Amino acid sequence: QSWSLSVQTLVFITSLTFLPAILLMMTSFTRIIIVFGLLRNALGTPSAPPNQVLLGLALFLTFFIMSPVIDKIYVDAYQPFSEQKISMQEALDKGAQPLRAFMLRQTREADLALFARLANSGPLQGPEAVPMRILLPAYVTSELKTAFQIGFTIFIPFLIIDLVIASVLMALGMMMVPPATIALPFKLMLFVLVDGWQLLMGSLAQSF
Amino acid sequence: IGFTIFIPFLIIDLVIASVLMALGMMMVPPATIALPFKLMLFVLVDGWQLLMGSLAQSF
Amino acid sequence: QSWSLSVQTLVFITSLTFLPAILLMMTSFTRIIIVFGLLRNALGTPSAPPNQVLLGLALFLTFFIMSPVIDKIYVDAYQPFSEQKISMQEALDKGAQPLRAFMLRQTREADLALFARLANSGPLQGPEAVPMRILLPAYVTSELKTAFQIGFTIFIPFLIIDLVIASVLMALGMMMVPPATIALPFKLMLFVLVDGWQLLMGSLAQSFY
Amino acid sequence: SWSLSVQTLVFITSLTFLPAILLMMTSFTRIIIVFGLLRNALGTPSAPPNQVLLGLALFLTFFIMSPVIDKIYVDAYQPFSEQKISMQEALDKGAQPLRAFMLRQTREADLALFARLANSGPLQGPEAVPMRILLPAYVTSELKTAFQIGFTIFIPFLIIDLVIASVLMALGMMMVPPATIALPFKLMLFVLVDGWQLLMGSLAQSF
Amino acid sequence: TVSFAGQLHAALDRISDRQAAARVQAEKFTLGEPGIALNDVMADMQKASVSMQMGIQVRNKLVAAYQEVMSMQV
Amino acid sequence: SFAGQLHAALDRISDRQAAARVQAEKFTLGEPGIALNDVMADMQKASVSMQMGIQVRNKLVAAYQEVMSMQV
Amino acid sequence: TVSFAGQLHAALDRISDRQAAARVQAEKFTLGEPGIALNDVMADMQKASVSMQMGIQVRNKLVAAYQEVMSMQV
Amino acid sequence: MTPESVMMMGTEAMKVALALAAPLLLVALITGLIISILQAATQINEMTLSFIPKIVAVFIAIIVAGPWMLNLLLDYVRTLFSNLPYIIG
Amino acid sequence: MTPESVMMMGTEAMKVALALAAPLLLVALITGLIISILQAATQINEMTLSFIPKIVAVFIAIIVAGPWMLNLLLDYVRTLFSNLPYIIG
Amino acid sequence: MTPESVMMMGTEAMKVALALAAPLLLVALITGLIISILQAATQINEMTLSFIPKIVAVFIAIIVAGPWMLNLLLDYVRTLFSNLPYIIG
Repeated sequence: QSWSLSVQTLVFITSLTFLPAILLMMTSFTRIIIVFGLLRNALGTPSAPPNQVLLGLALFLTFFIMSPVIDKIYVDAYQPFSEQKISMQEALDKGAQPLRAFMLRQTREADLALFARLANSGPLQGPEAVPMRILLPAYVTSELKTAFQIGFTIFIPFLIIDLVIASVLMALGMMMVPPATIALPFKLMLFVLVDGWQLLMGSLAQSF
Repeated sequence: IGFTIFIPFLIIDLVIASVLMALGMMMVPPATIALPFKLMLFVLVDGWQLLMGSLAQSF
Repeated sequence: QSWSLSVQTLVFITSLTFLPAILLMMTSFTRIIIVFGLLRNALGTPSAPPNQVLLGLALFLTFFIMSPVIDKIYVDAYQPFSEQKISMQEALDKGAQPLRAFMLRQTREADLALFARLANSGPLQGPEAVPMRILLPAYVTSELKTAFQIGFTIFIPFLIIDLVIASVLMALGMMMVPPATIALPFKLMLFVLVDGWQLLMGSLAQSFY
Repeated sequence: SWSLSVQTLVFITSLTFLPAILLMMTSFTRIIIVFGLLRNALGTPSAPPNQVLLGLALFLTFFIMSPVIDKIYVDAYQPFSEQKISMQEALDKGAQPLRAFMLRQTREADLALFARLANSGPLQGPEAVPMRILLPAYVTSELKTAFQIGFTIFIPFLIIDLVIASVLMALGMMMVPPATIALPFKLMLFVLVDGWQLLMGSLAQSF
Repeated sequence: TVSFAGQLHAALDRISDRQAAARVQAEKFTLGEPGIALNDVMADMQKASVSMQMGIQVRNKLVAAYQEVMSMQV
Repeated sequence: SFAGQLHAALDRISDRQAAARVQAEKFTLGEPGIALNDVMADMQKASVSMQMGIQVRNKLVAAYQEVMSMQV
Repeated sequence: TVSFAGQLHAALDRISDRQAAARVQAEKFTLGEPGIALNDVMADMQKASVSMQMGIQVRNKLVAAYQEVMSMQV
Repeated sequence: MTPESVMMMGTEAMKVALALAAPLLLVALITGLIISILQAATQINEMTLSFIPKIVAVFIAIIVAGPWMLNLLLDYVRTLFSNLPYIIG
Repeated sequence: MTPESVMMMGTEAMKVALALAAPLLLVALITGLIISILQAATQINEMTLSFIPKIVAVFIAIIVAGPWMLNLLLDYVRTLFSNLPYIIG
Repeated sequence: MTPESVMMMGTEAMKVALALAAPLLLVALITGLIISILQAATQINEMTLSFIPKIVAVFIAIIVAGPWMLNLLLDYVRTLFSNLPYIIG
């Protein structure tokens, strides 16, 4: 039943091709990236942190968050395969389980029901048997919703600052003074004082 | 489908701009204040799930 | 123990692709360009000097800042490599240490502690034993925070000018006059007379020390 | 003289940095910043297209580099054919006029700062400034010069705007925005005095 | 704590070790060593070539993935 | 510094090419003491060095373009 | 209930069984087991190579198509 | 579609918008008018008097009526998305 | 989350906003009203004279109360980002 | 094809734009002028109470004349696209 070596390396290279899709749709990369983009938009600085810096930060945060899952895959699936204890098929099947559990932990039952009803799947007893083709889109949708929730919540203190400065300027009669120019330095000061970067990364990690 | 998906966000934009300018603060950018409320509307309606349901039921 | 020539060439060419990533996350560049991205906002001209001019100026400033680190790497690690007294693995191990020290001195302790806790690392005896996986993102975080601090401080005199001009315009009954267009030339005056560019670059270079 | 294939490789590689040469080594940054500030002065941020301003700055740069191009042609283009000097002695000889021009247009303070940024103590003479110290100093000097020229351009338009607002206020109007009234007067002043040709003449005189 | 850098270093070391073993065996066979046969030398060289080709292809796929991920607009 | 190291590398590659070309030229005339296998090995080594230089140039140019395309 | 991953798995497994059968037949012929002919051994080896090359080409086409679909600007 | 299958939908949408924005605009106008009349009665010469009453009135109106407007908007958007598959035909 | 949770979050948000603004808005309003009443009583017909004192008053407020409005806001923000992993659901 | 045809194309197009925008702009202008003259008569001056009825009037304008605009613009676009292959050069 064990695949021949040439078939094994063909599978390995073809799977390595799909790496960005796995990173985006199976890990926590998408939510962190969306929150970072929304935060950058929220400070009034559309291009202050370069895209590469934020992408690297999101990659490192994703690696740290997914370290337990990778450790489980190594210990349970990859290590026996590397010692020739188990074949590639059963190794992949065993490695699917920890990632599947992690994705189920961070999905919403309503989206799972939507995709199950849409795919005309029969009744499924418990979370033990849910196909990956059903779980992946539901997990992606749940990640999108959670990222938007976090971004909308983050948008609040800067809105408070903008409103208070606009009101202070308006009550002085300064009718033609735009509030963005005065608000941007104070947005930067607010984000600096609360130790914003490390606090936001810690909050993103804690939510996973 | 797209031009009617656009409708609620235009409603939110117009309402926020009208309230802001009628109150007096006409120098603020309405879109900046409106974006968090657009996200709030999208997440409280379950915009993604309902949008997938509508797209599937369009067939 | 030494790698084969084919493997050495493969590793060298592969690591050549990470040059922008290394420059952004390991050198001074991140703090510089970001500040520029804010300075052009403070002056009231988003156009400002063109983007490429600012990027190249940041690159030259970064090279001048890392000249000591580059020299130490060249002396300690790359020189035995060229003179055949070291392998590629040992060169990679040895040359990173001065750069690790440079990154650590500008790294805030709170961010480093956060990334340790988040990696579940064991008790690190001393700075010297900090893993690079923990030092890199913490350095980037501290770099962003410091750049934002510098930018907010820079935003001050132009705010002073805008407030003074707006108060003068409103005290005369000239309420319908937008003060941004009036205050922009005075911001340019302030940046010219005080020699804003040279002062800012000197301040950045001294800040890294 | 080294290999022809290596010469081709180096030539095509150096062709890539042409925008870098145009921006950092020539004056193109100065004219482009002056044009941007002048456009900001008239109150219309999209009246002449960015393409047209870039091309006008390019033509101005070509003229104002024409003497340096001629010196390059005399010192490098011609003797490379007669083979009295070639490859090394010449590329550097041809770059020497650029060094003279950039020394002329660079302030002493920027050069001093960038020298003390490179620990170059024995830099005593002024014709042996290395390119690494000369280039960013020249760029900073160009930025300062362009900002000064932009402020000088700003002065008359600011005066016109202030005068229009003052007459509006004195005439009894307290709600009319002065920008709408002052824009056509700004244009008629700019055209009537023929601002553009004198501006280019001063820029050419500004070296 | 499994690290990807450690795995990449281990794979590179394995490729280098196989290549070095094949090279050493070929050098010894050229020098007239008795206990080494030509078929083994050629087979070991071919296996080392296959391993290094696999390493090159994995590097290419990894570089493509990295350049795709780092080209985002965040 | 860095430009000096690049210049030294280019000089070494071109010296490789020149030595290989001169050896092949001398062997073409029938000069004694130059063997065909040495000529072919030197030609292949020069080609390998030149390809390495080309690849390094490509990576450096790509890195420069990626750096210069950032949004400040 | 048709899953494309299922069909890909089936085709990959079929290629694997063909390769394994050819390998075992060559193994047995080498050990001198009566009843195995050299011509059939070579024919089955060539059929295994043809099946593997067909799998390679199908994978190449699918990967190319996926990369062209996945790189469009939305 | 049809001009009507579009005009009716736009009319319903802008009816929703008008219902959403009516309380805030109404209280703002009422407060501004009251402060202005009080100012004219005492012949006080000032333009910035009404802004703070405006802001507190709008703030209090938002606090009082937030659940109602939010629920109305959420329900309207939900029915719009549910009816979307039948809008195309 | 439920809409009600969003309303509560916005409630504490605009409560903090009002607490921030009132130390400044109240003093600006008081100064403007006092100057306008004096002007109406003295028939000194000029609006722009009310503008100069207000700034000083506003500035006075800051230098007397800038720390507090700086601190309280932070005590909110540090809470909000710390409640981020518990609002989702 | 002739420049006379082109310039006629621009004129008729932009007169269509004028017809589309004239009711809304004129309604807003009339409402603003009426509110301004009422303010002058009553000696009331706040710059915000003129903004309130303008929105309501302009929004009613779409209720009343909206179908006419939608029918005019569609007819213009339909005729332009139908006559496109006869003004080709």
